[PDB]
Amino acid sequence: HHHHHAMSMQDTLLTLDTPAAVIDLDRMQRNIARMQQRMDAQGVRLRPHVKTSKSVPVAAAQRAAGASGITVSTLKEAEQFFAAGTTDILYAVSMAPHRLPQALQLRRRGCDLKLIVDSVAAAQAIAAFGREQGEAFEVWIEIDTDGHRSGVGADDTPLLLAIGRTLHDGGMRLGGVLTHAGSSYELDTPEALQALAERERAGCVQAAEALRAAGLPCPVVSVGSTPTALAASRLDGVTEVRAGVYVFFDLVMRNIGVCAAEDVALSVLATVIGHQADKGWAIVDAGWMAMSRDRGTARQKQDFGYGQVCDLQGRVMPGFVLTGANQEHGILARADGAAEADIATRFPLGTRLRILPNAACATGAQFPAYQALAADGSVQTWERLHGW
Amino acid sequence: QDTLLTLDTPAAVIDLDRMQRNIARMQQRMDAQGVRLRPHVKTSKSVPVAAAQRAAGASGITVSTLKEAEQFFAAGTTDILYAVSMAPHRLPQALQLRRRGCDLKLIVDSVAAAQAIAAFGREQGEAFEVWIEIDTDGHRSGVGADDTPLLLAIGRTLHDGGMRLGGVLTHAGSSYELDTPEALQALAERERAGCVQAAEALRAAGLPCPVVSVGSTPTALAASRLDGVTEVRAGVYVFFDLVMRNIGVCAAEDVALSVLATVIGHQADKGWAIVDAGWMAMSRDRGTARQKQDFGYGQVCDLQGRVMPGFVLTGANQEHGILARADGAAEADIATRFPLGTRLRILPNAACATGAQFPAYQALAADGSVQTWERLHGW
Ligand SMILES: Cc1ncc(COP(=O)(O)O)c(CN[C@H](C(=O)O)[C@@H](O)C(=O)O)c1O
Ligand SMILES: Cc1ncc(COP(=O)(O)O)c(CN[C@H](C(=O)O)[C@@H](O)C(=O)O)c1O
Ligand SMILES: [Mg+2]
Ligand SMILES: [Mg+2]
Repeated sequence: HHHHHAMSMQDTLLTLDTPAAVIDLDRMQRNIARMQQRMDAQGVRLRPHVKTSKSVPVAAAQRAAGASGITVSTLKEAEQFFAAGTTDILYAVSMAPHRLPQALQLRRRGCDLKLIVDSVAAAQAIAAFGREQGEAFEVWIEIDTDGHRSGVGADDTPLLLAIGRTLHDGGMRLGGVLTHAGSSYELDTPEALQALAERERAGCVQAAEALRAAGLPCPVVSVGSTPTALAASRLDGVTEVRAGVYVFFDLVMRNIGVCAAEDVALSVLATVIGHQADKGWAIVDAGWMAMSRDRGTARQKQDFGYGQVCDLQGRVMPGFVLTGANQEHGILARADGAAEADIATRFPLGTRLRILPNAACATGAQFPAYQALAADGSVQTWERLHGW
Repeated sequence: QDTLLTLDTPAAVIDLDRMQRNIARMQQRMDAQGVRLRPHVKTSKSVPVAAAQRAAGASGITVSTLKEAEQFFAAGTTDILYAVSMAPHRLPQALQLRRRGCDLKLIVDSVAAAQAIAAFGREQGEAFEVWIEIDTDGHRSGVGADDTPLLLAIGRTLHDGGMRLGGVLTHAGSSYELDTPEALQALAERERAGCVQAAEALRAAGLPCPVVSVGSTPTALAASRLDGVTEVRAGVYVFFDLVMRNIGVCAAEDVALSVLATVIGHQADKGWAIVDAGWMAMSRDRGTARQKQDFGYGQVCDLQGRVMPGFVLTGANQEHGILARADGAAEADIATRFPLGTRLRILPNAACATGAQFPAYQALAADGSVQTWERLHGW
């Protein structure tokens, strides 16, 4: 009854509508194990950044493999994962004072939500609101270890101490420091990545040691980007590493050199809807609205256009990429710029293909849900969050 | 009331007075040319935005996915053109829409797609309406404007197959690479001429071709005449954006969509203010990078919507935007100018891409109040 109805209802890659975001669950599990084993080898916790998937069943797999808590990039993510049972949540974006009532309400409901700041003004806002509301917020100080984005300079002891004392004197819980070495995205050699992972570790530990030297607590030291989590040779002084895009990987990571195209677990299922035979084009229904506008591979060692073409079995078809994209139309052609002869027999109308993305975080956000592909060929819909 | 001070950020704000001026401008131009306007709702995917275009005199809509056809049909719109080469596997979905009472039109540019439609139509008892897409500028899909044998083959497949051959359409998307009035005008003419040529060639062989449909926002606004055309399709004009501004068909002040963002910190050394509108809010669209003025991830405006030339988002990560001087200098005391919590509005490179990042717009009225207007995501 339940059985017979569910079979006659269950989808495969041939029955799905296109475009669709497909997770190869076997590749996803191998990626989750690889990262968790590496952090276990290092004796550090893994606090996965769920911004890559924003999907409960994906985070559940990461927790099942040994992850401790999660990092989120929005309070919407904190709300969704808290409602799904995660209590240990780091909101790793410089806290806006106007979001303080939502952060308070989450903590009041039982979410052990941590906030981050990098300025004396944001620390004063949190501490003043905490005092007025009788709430000892936990706050960590964000450190700039590579010049990329937010944070207090690791060697700026006077600002570190001013922010740490503002929090501690004001009765908040100064819980740690964190950094994200996002400049790792510019590198493409194991040497350079190892040296940057060492700078990220050294600088975040240096900031923790300056706070402690002044008598302030700083029990957590949190570092990480996917490339540096995979390349660090040593993590002395670090308590946890944050990494997110690893769960799926993507062609940017492939080009950085921390994975192979065959480790990429996310692909976009697409149908061939036409051709321009004289130009060697196949037109597919995955345009930039499916792939996203991310072109992070354009300035790396191999430009994959709007994505690398794979056959329906997920095997790369070398030399064919989406060379261009409009909103709902992707232009499939030879990467080397030749006109494929007979493109229409190589890619007949109605043929389905799988496109590996430049950037899994940007492609995944284009979809309300993923289709999680099991080894038997069946798919299940895994919702993910959109918006704020 | 909800207002720009009480909204969480980032938020996609439509300035309704600007939107309405854009709606009126395009409709008035299409009336002056004697053609119907069939707005492309892929820019907003929002019922009340399309409702405002229809109230101004629009005739039917164009959609980029059947999910939009479902949404707008469920909202009472029946005259729907799905202007993406039809995939045969979507024929059961198109059929169910037509049987439910949606006057859904499909397009094709190949004999094989026409044969798949006609064979399915006959089997199911449905005379699908299908238009043939014409390639008038080499940009994307379509039958070559002087490829008569292909055009006819398709036309005969449809008409002789018992389908309704309803028209020809073209989209001169190469207009996006232009940035002068003379060039846009010449491309609009080449777009018109080639679409008409194709209609005349169908008619000369005894085949029906009652609709001749052309358009992109730039060519709709540049075309000097539209003889032989029955309708124009345009979509991004409803809000405009910086790519359109650089093409030359609008001013930055006409852009009706902005992203409301909060300053969450600084890098005072480098003269940066960090905002909570990163590329997840703006999208990764960098269409202005290849134009004559690059606006990074968007042009900064103050909370009142006044443009602040010279400040743009020079960089963006997923949830962090880097606001800094376009001239590359380090603004001195950027923190004193934009203290923590300051709200700003960012104009997008591409309104279609930026709007897709949000589950809804915040529609801003003259009294400063906002109403949330949901829009569609996905397929
Ligand atoms: C604060 C913080 N922690 C960890 C991570 C995860 O790094 P990846 O696994 O390398 O993604 C990030 C991720 N942030 C950036 C982004 O903001 O876009 C990164 O994903 C990128 O694409 O540059 C983070 O912010
Ligand atoms: C088939 C078709 N008709 C009309 C329009 C509307 O043109 P704009 O108003 O200029 O957007 C489009 C729009 N298509 C492209 C796109 O597919 O990305 C255009 O919006 C662009 O940014 O190039 C269309 O496809
Ligand atoms: Mg990323
Ligand atoms: Mg567009």
